[PDB]
Amino acid sequence: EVIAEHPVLLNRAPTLHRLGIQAFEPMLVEGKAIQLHPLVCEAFNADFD
Amino acid sequence: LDVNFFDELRIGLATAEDIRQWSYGEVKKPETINYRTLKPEKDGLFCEKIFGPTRDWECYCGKYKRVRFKGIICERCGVEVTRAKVRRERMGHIELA
Amino acid sequence: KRLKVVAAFQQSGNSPMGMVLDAVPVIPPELRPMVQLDGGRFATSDLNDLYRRVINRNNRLKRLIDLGAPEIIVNNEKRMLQESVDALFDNGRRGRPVTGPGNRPLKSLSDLLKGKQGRFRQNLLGKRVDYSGRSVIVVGPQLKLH
Amino acid sequence: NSVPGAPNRVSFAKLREPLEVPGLLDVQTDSFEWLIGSPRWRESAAERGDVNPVGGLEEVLYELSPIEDFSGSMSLSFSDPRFDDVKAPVDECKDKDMTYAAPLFVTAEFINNNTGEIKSQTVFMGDFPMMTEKGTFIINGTERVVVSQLVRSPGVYFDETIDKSTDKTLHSVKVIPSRGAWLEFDVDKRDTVGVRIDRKRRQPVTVLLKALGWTSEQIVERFGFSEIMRSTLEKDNTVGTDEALLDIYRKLRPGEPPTKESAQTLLENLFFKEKRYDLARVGRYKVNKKLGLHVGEPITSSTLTEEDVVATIEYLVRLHEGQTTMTVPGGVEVPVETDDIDHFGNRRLRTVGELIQNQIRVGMSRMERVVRERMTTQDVEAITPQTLINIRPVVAAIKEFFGTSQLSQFMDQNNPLSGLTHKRRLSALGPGGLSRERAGLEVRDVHPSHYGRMCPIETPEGPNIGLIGSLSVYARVNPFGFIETPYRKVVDGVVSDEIVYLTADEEDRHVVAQANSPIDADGRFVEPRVLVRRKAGEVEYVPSSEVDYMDVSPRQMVSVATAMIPFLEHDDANRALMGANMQRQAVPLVRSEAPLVGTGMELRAAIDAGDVVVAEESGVIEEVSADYITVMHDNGTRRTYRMRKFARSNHGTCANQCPIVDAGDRVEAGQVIADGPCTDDGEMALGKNLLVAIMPWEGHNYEDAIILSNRLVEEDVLTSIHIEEHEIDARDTKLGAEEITRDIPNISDEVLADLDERGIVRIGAEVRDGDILVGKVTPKGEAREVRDTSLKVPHGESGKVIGIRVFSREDEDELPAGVNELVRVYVAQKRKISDGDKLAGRHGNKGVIGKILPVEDMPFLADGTPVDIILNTHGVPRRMNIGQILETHLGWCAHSGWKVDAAKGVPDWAARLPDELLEAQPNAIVSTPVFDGAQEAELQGLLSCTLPNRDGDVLVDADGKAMLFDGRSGEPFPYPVTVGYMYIMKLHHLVDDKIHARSTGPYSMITQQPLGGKAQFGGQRFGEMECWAMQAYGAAYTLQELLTIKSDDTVGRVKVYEAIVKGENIPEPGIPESFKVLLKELQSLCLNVEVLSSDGAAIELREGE
Amino acid sequence: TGGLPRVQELFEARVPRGKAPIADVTGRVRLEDGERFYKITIVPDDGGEEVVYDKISKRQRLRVFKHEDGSERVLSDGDHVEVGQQLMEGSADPHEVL
Amino acid sequence: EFIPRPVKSSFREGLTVLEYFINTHGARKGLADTALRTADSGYLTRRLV
Amino acid sequence: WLSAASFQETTRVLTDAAINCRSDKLNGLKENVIIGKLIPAGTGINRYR
RNA sequence: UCGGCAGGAGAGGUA
DNA sequence: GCGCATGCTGCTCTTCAAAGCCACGGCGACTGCCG
DNA sequence: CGGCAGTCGCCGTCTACCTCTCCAAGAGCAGCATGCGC
Ligand SMILES: [Mg+2]
Ligand SMILES: [Zn+2]
Repeated sequence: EVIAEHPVLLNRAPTLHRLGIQAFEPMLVEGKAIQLHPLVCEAFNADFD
Repeated sequence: LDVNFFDELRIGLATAEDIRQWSYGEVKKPETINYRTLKPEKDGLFCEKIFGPTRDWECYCGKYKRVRFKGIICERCGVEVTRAKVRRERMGHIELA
Repeated sequence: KRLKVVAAFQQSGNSPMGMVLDAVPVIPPELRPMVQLDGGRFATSDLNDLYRRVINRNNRLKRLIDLGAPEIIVNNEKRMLQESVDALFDNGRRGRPVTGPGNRPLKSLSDLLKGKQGRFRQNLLGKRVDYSGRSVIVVGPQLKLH
Repeated sequence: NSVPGAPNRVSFAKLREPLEVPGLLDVQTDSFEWLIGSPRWRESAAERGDVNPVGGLEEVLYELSPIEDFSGSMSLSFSDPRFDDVKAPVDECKDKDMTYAAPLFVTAEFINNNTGEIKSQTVFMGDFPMMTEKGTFIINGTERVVVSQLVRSPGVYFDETIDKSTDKTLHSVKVIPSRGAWLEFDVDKRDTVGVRIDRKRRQPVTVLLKALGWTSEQIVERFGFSEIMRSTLEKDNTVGTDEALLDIYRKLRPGEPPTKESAQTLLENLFFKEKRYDLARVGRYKVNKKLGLHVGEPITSSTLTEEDVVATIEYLVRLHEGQTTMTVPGGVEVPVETDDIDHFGNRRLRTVGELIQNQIRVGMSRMERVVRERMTTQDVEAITPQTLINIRPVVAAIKEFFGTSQLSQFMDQNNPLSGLTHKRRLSALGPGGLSRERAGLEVRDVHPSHYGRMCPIETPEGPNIGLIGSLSVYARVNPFGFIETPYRKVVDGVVSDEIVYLTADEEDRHVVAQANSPIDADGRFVEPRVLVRRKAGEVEYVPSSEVDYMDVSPRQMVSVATAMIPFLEHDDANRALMGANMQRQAVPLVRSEAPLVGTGMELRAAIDAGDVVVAEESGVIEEVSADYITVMHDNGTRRTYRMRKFARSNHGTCANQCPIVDAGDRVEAGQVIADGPCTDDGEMALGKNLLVAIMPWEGHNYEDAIILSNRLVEEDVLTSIHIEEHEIDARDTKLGAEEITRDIPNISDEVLADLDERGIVRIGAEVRDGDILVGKVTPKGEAREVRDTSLKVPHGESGKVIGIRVFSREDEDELPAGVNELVRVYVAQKRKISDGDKLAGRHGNKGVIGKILPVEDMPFLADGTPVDIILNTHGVPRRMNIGQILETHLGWCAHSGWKVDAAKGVPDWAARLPDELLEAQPNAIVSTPVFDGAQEAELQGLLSCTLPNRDGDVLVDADGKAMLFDGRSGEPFPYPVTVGYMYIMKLHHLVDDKIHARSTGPYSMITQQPLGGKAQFGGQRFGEMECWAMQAYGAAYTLQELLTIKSDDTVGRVKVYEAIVKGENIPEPGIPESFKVLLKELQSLCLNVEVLSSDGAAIELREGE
Repeated sequence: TGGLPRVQELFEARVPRGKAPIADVTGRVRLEDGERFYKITIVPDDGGEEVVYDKISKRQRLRVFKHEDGSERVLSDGDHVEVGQQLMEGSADPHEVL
Repeated sequence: EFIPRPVKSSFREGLTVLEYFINTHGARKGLADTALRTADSGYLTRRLV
Repeated sequence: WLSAASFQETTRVLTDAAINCRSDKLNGLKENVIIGKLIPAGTGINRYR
């Protein structure tokens, strides 16, 4: 309930335009990696390798 | 300080009078720091008299200590009894021959 | 070409007598720190040596002037003091740079303001911040757009 | 083959090989053998061309001596270098943090010409670091590798340019020496030949020709065939050698008064000398090769003569004319052409010996200057060689080279392949080469002369692309520094079996055929026309009757890591580049297994790397345990070999050796006795064999992600061991002396239960983050003067404790001055596979693990066998790496086993297969060489011959596709899917070493911003490009908060923290400190910068109120 | 030029590589063929002095405008070019066109 | 400039030694220029901002 | 001079400003970022603040 | 209540 | 056996020599140099 | 005197992250310490 409805900002370098920074709503997962939506990879220009 | 009160930023050439104004004292000896006592030298480039006390409310000698002696200049050392954060904002000068 | 310089000293209320120095300021000590090298000694500060050179030349010049020295020696000392101050303000602009241990040129007062690794483009236009993290990203197909 | 005990790996190769690959580490050891002057190199040089067996140190010591003074009364000389025995073995030096070296002695004699007496005695000239048997140095306890350097060769270099102002060609020269001054003739826009003697302005070449002693008559008589020389002749106006000497004197020495005697000596002590000009052996050989000079006698001397310069000028005018021949008075014949500066006949190699010899020479010259200066201030009759010699410069130069240098690099020990590759690297940078910024786009290209000398595929991917390369497998280095490569001589259209090594400057005058050429039983070409390589790398289709040479093998042009990719010719260059780079990043696993599909290079890449144990003689095994093997020789001698159990490498990995012999086996010399880190029965094994399916699956393998099974975690298939090391030091202080003890009056007794009676942890204890390792206290002066300073486990670390090494001063151990005790603690952990870890293949496949699934959620074959990994099909066609699909097909065929029917004779598609490849057993190992392997008709025919399983069913049909069931719904998938086996490696990019977070922590000193880095608990930079996005969004408050109260506002940070904890509102930001630092910086340059208000009255901007 | 080179020679406004002259004053042309360099000077259809636009090289070709005749005419001595016509073929100069 | 001799074999049949060698001449240039056209576009962007 | 000194040629612009005795009014995006104030765009303008 | 710290250079990598 | 004389290695202090060394494009002042 | 053209010197060349090692030297000058001689 601390992290409920508290947005965070995700950023990937280089930041070539506005959509290199976006605000999401965090969820607790199991592991040590961040999970990213498939539809924002075009704006972030981010593959998964 | 309030950032909402600035209105200008002026630059210009500085004269010798301004340089002697900003300064709190003149350095004479090229020494920097005592290697063995690990304490600043006198009239060097790292000096408590010109720049400020290394520790809070202290001085070179031990006549005045703790926070009750502020405003008093030590008469045998010459170090002000004040905070140690004043060493980031006090300058000095060199008198060229 | 000349009027651009000759009129600046007239339109304002300054004087052209600021290009010749008679006192040199000294930066506060906490801006040029000297720290121990892993329980050994102190190894340079890149700004406390150019000051030591200036002070040494000034002291020698004062002692030689207040002795009755011939003109040639005093002129040599004055030239050497001028070169030392010039190297303090901008090292390498005239002649060859003043090097230290390992033939590594020393860094002057004007080298902490210029370039992509200076104050302007590395401490004022971009900083390091608290409340931040980093990790490797992976794909999650069960999430929503927010 | 050719190795006593090796696994039987059948091969698909159709060509035979007349040569065997050489020693893979002889480029490092041969140079040091030459430098040291050992008998092995002496015998090798006596085998061929035994003229001057001169060592590396001897030639320096003989070029130095004799050292004479100005008067000419006494002299000093040196001779006879010799080495003592190495002080300590390798393991002692690696343990006690020492250096592996042996003392060096030379003999010096002192002659006095005034009297005639001679006094000679042996002097000691310091310890010389020595190279181990693997080609590495141990310097201060760390293993190091010296990397070879690619540098231009001294000599004469012509050119050709066109001008955009006018329209005509302009030529030039450039006499580049090893050490000296640069000459530079050149034609001009009009017609005035000029010379820039030492980059000093310009002057017509006729002043120099006159200075040297050529009168107008002689010149005009010799240089009269051309007209540009006539023109220059009738416009010098300096006729006279003395006035020409003065001419160049008032040019090279400005301000000084010109005296004919000084000009005479300046035209001799610059080029025609022996002390300042030196065209080294290479330079001399190349000059007397281009300018067709005296190539009839040995190569002696190293200074510029007159004939040389005259021939240079002649060549330049004949080249400006446009001929193609020339002959100097009494010479030979040579073409008149310009040369390229990137040709591998103009670039030489500076190996380790010539890199150490330069530093030794520099130290020698400094010592020589010192002794010359000190020989004239001492009194005679008390002068001895031991009193004139100073050792400090030489040892200083040696220790400066072997330490802070750009070419003696920290060795990488991720796995044996990376270590082997590090020692075979050719680097174009360093003290004397290029720069990452100055280098353009023409020095980073694949020249046609690299064929057989450099690998065109293995190169870095970042800013060092094309500046670092690898030597080829068959390449070798000249005694001058030029790389050679072997060829087979052909005569009358028949290929012989005589091997000749050719340099790039000799193979451009011959027609060289191609490795993949049909050759009959006798040796005659089958095809009427063959693909050859002509002079300027021109590929042509000539009729086979002109060929003069032939390649030795199809893998002549690839390195040792590129020759380990099966089906390389089916892959694009970029993907093979990535595959070769990523084969050196694999980590060793707890259990190793060799590939099902290989290449055959993996057996000799493990013996030559040196991470295995081989037998030095023949005998029977007497005793075998987990840490020693005892072998009894035939003569009677017994030898025992020890093992390294759980040793830490340079990169934190584990280096473990295990025996693979029994207690009664017979062992032949050269047989592998023990395994190694990434070795399986003598051959290199960097990964595991896994069952693959090529299909999309619910979007979990979207955009290069990978889906794994849970059987890879429950069975420890991909698990590795990582070891860590921590130290602390006990020293003295001005208030006392630090002591390590369990008694600490600051912390409780509950957390001091895992410590022994000495303050150290006990072996076998499980430590965690923030736990205690050793307990140390510091006195503050004399009680109650004890402070706490204890070594603790850093943040986010854990693992068992496996070893402690304590060094003390009182027990007679070498220690740095000022410290009393040392202690090291080793901590080890076992890491499994998880989300975020990076996997790879040999063909360029690369991605992180997206999901790990239960074995019941996985697609399974008709008999109930789940698959182990799922890969997406959208990434294969657009990247042109189709070798992976062929690898999966061949791997399935090898795993299942096959049998070809020959009831009605051998089928037509199996005509060229060997007789041992017509039948195979389950779990067989095959080999497909890099450019001569399995064709596609053979694969298509083998895919329909595979054996069935326990029940008489064939799961994979003739296309390599199988019908799978869905493990979540139960229904079969509507179309067949490709199944097979593939080789998967684990890369050293793990997510447990990349996660980081911070709320508050340590801050800086000058600008009170958060620290940087993960080891120092630092923050993340919010750079300039990230501010533009904030300003384009319109977020004025987020940026202000990010820039003031989270970075620099010292007074607002604490109030913000208090407000957050107490639940109140966040306060208003103040002013950053970096602005004040900038203002004091501007004020220290005598600039009067002030901050005004709305009505003047400058603000103080210092707080304090 | 093409690519970033060009983008920056149209942003950081500088003189191009092959500068093609433009017609100063609407008029007929005086296209004469020389050895390695043409030399036009144009005809003043206004009543003044011909703008001597000569010394152009041969390498750079001639252009094809939408001439009054109604086709891709290559500058022929006696051609009614208008104010702004790029005589030759090559990026013009942004300071002369101003 | 184009080489007058072509590469007659697809990647499905496998190139020979010489075809594979001459395929890399214009495969290295791509990467080097890609690496050198990322440092002259970011200075143009910084100048435009 | 504050916005031009942080772009290029710091020494030349500083010398010219010192000779001319120039004054900065701190009315831009870069200067307001440097000194630590609200930028005059988006939510930092008077109507919305 | 004593008591209490964080600069440069070089090399190799990932996106 | 005692008294004289001469050399241990840590510590301190101060800074020119001198050989060693070998992108690219744009711009603007400037300076000998020819005419 | 007056054009002038070559020349030289000074500006600029993408962002974020990870791991490792190395950091003046020489010469003089102490306050004692150990050998030899009568
Ligand atoms: Mg990527
Ligand atoms: Zn006091």
